[PDB]
Amino acid sequence: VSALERSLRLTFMDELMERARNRDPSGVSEVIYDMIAAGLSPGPRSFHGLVVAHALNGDEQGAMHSLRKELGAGQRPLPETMIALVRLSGSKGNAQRGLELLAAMEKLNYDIRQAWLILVEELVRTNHLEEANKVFLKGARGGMRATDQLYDLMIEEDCKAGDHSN
Amino acid sequence: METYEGIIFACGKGGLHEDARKILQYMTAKDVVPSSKAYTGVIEAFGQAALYEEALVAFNTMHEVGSNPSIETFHSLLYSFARGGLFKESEVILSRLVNSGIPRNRDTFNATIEAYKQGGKFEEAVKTYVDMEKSRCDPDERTLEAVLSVYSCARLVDECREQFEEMKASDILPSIMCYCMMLSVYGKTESWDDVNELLEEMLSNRVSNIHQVIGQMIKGNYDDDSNWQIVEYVLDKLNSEGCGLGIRFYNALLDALWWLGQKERAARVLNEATKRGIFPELFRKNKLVWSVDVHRMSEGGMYTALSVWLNDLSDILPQLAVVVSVRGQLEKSSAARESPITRAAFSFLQDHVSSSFSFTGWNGGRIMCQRSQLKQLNIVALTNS
Amino acid sequence: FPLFQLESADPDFYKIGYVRRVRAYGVEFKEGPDGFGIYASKDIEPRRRARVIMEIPHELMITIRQKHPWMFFPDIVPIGHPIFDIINSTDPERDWDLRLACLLLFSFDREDHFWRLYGDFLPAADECSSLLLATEEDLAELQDPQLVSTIRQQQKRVLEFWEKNWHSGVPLKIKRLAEDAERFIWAVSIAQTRCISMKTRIGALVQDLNMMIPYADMLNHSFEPNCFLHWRPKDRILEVMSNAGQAIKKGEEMTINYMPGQKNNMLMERYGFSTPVNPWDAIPFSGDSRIHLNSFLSVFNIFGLPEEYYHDFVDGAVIAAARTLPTWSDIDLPPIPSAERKAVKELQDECRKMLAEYPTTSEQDQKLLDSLSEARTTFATAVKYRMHRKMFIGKIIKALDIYQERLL
Ligand SMILES: Nc1ncnc2c1ncn2[C@@H]1O[C@H](CSCC[C@H](N)C(=O)O)[C@@H](O)[C@H]1O
Repeated sequence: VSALERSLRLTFMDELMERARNRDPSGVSEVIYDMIAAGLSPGPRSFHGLVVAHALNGDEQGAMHSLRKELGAGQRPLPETMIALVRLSGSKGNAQRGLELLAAMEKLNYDIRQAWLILVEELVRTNHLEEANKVFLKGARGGMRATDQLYDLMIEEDCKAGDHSN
Repeated sequence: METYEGIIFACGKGGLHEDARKILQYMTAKDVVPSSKAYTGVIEAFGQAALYEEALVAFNTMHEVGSNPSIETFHSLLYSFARGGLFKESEVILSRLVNSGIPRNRDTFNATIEAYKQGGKFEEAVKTYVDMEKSRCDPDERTLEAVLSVYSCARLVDECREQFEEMKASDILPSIMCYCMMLSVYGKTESWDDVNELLEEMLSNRVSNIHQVIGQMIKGNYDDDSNWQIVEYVLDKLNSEGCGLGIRFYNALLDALWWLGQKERAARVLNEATKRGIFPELFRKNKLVWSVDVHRMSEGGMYTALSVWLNDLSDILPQLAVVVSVRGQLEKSSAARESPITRAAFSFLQDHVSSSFSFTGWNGGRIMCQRSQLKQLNIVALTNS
Repeated sequence: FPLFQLESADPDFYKIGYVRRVRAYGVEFKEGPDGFGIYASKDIEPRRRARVIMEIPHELMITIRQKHPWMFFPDIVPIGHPIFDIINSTDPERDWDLRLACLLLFSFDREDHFWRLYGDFLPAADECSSLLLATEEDLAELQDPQLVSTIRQQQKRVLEFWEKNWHSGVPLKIKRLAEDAERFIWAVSIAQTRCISMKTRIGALVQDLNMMIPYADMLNHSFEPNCFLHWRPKDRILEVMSNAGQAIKKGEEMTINYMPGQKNNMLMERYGFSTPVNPWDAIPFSGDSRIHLNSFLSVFNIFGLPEEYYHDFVDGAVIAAARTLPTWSDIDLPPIPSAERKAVKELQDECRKMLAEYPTTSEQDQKLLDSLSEARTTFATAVKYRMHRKMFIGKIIKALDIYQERLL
């Protein structure tokens, strides 16, 4: 890794992260193709920026397409990419998609406790108490421990909804 | 179902990757499981625009939804990989076919032929030809056209004219291809007598109109504003069989025009082809990268594109001006360093703009030029013989 | 064919325990220049549950109630003894070590007490690393006015207590407990450096106790320990248990967490030592320049909640840096590299300014330690403390550099 390659990667990564921060996944795709033309191999960081850009403007299909580009490109997705995907699935209420992403995280030797908590909290926030309860119970029966705040939130919401069983 | 497949097939034939992608997302958003034919259509649509990664992603998604690959999907995959010269992907797909047990038809053989031709592996191309004749099946016009192109590229005039006189004996109305790279190969060795003797028969062409128009315009008789309109209508008429045929037609025409001394005519033909839709990856202009892609072009098409790319550079700054000589798995290897595309581009740039366009220390198939070297930089003289 | 092909501790040390139902499994006691330690005499195979390492009976301990009133378990103090009057006058909150020191002296004076024999293996005044035995010269090398002031306050409190309770008119049974002040100072130092606090149930009574446990104070401290203490109430035995499923190699030291979530300064105040991989150390930054917490964690593979950072170069120093570096988080907002480079440059400048504030460096401190031949234990302890702070700052600098490197 020369200083010239480092500077080119720095400029391209900066501009790509910029385009990801202004909710422009198409611009991130232009930057990725610019890296391809320039000979710079797209690492997990640029692709993570692409995934975040797709997920910021509530686009689940594009985010999963970017993850498919991850797996096709041969790069290992970052934990932040999977966290963004599970958060997007929870915001949209896609509990099964979040579970699939958690399984993929587990296959990639990652700690899925934080993602599980984020998914449960998002499902509760979006008012999907049934799927939130199912995901929480799956995690708890799997040996995973939740925070005190999440326990209290689950108990209070379930009892407010009249769901004594959960 | 029928509407989706029809739209996707039309987009794939016309090289409309964006429309096929939009249709795919819209129809997936309605909880509709895609069929194998629609997936094949979008895959071949992506391959027209040299977007190999998108086509591979779609092919990977094909198995995820339960849609198993078909023969048409493999045919599209080999054709897309052969257009770009990605022969490594070609043999990988061939191994996939051999372990899948599906018989190999003429499409696999000729796709391999032009995959090795575009990659510069002439010896492997003729070896695969002799293997194609060894087993079974009859080559069509496409196979002999591909071998004529590979013979013309690898400075083989004698075998070229032998195949020419052998193929025209079948009363097959020889196409624009044969004439085009025959003029190219005759201009390689300054065979002006052969060029004129071919053009004498070429000009009349009582049977077809396309040959007559192109033969008139190559000599310069159709360069006027009113006389270029006939060429424009014939080009528009030819733009109906698909971008798969359009790219080959433009490649042959550009090679013939460049190698017959008609550099300005080749430049104008490339310019009118760009607005048509052929070669969509040719140019990229932005604050970061100013790129020219030539991995899907021939030697003649590369030189015309490089000539007009250098001229546009001098008009004006991007952080980098790059040349995509080789694109694919060959980049991460020294094999692409020796490739005819890479060496030809390097020699052209070296003898035109001196020692300014250097190689990449990280990629084995790109020609590089930093912004600092751009600061110190009409460069190529385009004239008609 | 068979034909063709740190020192061991005093055997009496374990023998006096062994004859009194102390059992050590798979570990042996070793002694070095630093002090005693417990090491695995063989390869401990990781089992399904925690494995029993040592068993210390309750009757061999010196325990006092952590809360008023003061009741000792086992009750060694006779009714009407003046030592109870001395103990009962202490401050309930801050004077816990004085009561344990009084109990230790009383036990040392008892003929049938076990600690009369076990007390011969305690570190002496010249071997204990507690700062209560440090002079003004040693305290001057801490390079921390706060720690020095705290140590002076502790020493003044201990000496005031001894002067108040060990005057001329005390009975002979009390005067012989501590004839002169430094003996009581050493007793307080031993109590501070080896006391273990736990919630133990005896019979039907559940309470918190301050315990001087033999053979369990032998374990050394670690913030990533392989052993933990579990109290067995049915037979009144304290168990030392290795972590479940954690393989331990032959010769690996047995370590327990003396106290979790405590920085190096409090460790130096209480146990008289510090560690360079303290994952709770704090460096006071200005907070104007901040980096991305998520990227910092992902680059170094630090997972879990902020209270349970762990690693899948990376050690407790990197975790401490992540816990102390100025960080910003915006859920899923990525960081643009350009601001990160400037932020880490400013942070590195701050760290280098802090290093320049120190009169010397860390490598020269290590050289001074290697050339040291006539210095007390507290002298080397203070030198090691300041050197460890210097290495923590240097590790912060290197971590910032490599994080900015791997950001692309
Ligand atoms: N990790 C560590 N590194 C250096 N000293 C340590 C240490 N953990 C504990 N100590 C020292 O050991 C004492 C606890 S009693 C532990 C055994 C003691 N070293 C002996 O030989 O008797 C404390 O005073 C502390 O100064």
